[PDB]
Amino acid sequence: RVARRGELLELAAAMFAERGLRATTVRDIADGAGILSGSLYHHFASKEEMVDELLRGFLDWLFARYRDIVDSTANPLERLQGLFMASFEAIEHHHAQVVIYQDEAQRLASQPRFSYIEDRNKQQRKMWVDVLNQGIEEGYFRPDLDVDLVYRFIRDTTWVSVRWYRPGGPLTAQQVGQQYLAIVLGGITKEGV
Amino acid sequence: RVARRGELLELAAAMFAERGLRATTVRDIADGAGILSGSLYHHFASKEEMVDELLRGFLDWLFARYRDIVDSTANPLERLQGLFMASFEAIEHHHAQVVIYQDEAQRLASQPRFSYIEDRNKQQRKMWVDVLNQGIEEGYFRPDLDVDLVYRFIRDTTWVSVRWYRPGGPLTAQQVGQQYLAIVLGGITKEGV
Repeated sequence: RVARRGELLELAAAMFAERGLRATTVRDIADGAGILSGSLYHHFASKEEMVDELLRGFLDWLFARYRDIVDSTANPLERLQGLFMASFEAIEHHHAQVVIYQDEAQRLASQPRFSYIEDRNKQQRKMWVDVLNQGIEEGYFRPDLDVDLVYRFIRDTTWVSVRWYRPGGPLTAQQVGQQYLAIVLGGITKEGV
Repeated sequence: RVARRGELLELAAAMFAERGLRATTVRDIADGAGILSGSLYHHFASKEEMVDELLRGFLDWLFARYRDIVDSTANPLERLQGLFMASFEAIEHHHAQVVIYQDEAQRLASQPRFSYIEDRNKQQRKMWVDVLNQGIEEGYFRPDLDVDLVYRFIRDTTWVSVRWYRPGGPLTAQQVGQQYLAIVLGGITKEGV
């Protein structure tokens, strides 16, 4: 789930995601785990340190996926398809971490503890802009796309569904991602329209 | 700008949008306008009442636009194009209200004062689902689209750009919306790909 310490991190993540980081105290977490605060402090020095481990594990997992996808695909279309679907994998299997990132990363990024957030932000943009540029150059994508805008569109659409997606529901995040991807690639209009 | 009272509402909206509703006091607003709190209370009974007037004026303006668009377009493709662009008109010219809605509407909606929020939420969904259904039936849109999912995609993409769009920048919201719309309609892949 989180991309004894691991069990505690899982519980803390769920609580952070549901209630918000700042609204969650160490006492809250310790009580949730049915343990004393002193015992929780045998695993983590602070709630800030907990979020740090959560976001690091999440981003390390995600950018490892990106790497594997980039390495294993044969052209920019295959690559973009794989990279696009990775966010929905994250939504399905690392939901708490995704929600925590969405809700807290921008605020946290100004603290030295979380300097890696902007590092990864830069790395992800370069990744997307590179695949878009290569896809336009080789003729997989429309030639007059505004690459920065399409990057924005993709960044928006790969993660925006976490705001409404329900984990226990009928549609899986994968199915949502496949349909979202279909629109990104081919739009909603019929050929000839 | 806001879709003497009007000037004060403008100032309050900007402050609400920038700092958040709950973080903004009446004293803050009155000080911003260079007036006593008692004088501000000659226009509004509470900050809750201010937000109510802001969100009502905004939704009334927006759904009037929707109405005009529905009435003046000849087919579901034209209709969807017009309706889609209306959010970017809102982002450009009613930015504070859009941000306030995005950041506060879900929380406020449970209060009786704001019961119209869910009413409009239902009305907007029905609008989108109706144009999508009619477009599929008449052959403007792909036949096997999951209408509820495409509604979600459109709702997500029509408003998500307000999270990063900069009002003073080079691209206008209209240009962002036109490119977003182009992808929604025809995707990023070249014909044949």
